[PDB]
Amino acid sequence: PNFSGNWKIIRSENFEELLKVLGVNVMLRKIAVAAASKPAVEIKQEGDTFYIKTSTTVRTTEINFKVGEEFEEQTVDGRPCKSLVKWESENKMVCEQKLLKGEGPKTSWTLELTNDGELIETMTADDVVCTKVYVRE
Ligand SMILES: *C/C=C(C)/C=C/C=C1/N(C)c2ccccc2C1(C)C
Repeated sequence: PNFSGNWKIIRSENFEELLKVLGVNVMLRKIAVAAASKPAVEIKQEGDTFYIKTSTTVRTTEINFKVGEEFEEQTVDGRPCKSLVKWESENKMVCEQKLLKGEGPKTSWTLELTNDGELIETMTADDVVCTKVYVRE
């Protein structure tokens, strides 16, 4: 699959609830789910090597990884973690995360490219799943 593109969000389900069950305070949740925080996602894929930039009005997040090689990022609540992405199937990657410091809920994410070119993202903490869907600009 080729995940490359500039992706715009078209569906978001259970995001604030994920943050809430994770202990994020209401002032921060409000900011995090406001229109000003609507994420635009740029992906550059070169085979198994990925660059993913997520942009909001106030923040840029950039990750660089190759499938099967450990890399650093932050969990959805901003805690540094060691991440590892594997292909679950031809069109879907899954990332396992390990906190660099301390214990905490089991967090993960996935990205899947559909036949008609939609991008499905999931983010999980224990038994709570958030789903976002994007289309290319
Ligand atoms: C993951 C989702 C985030 C960070 C924010 C999304 C915010 C919104 N808002 C405020 C909104 C309003 C109408 C329709 C869609 C949305 C969206 C989910 C993008």
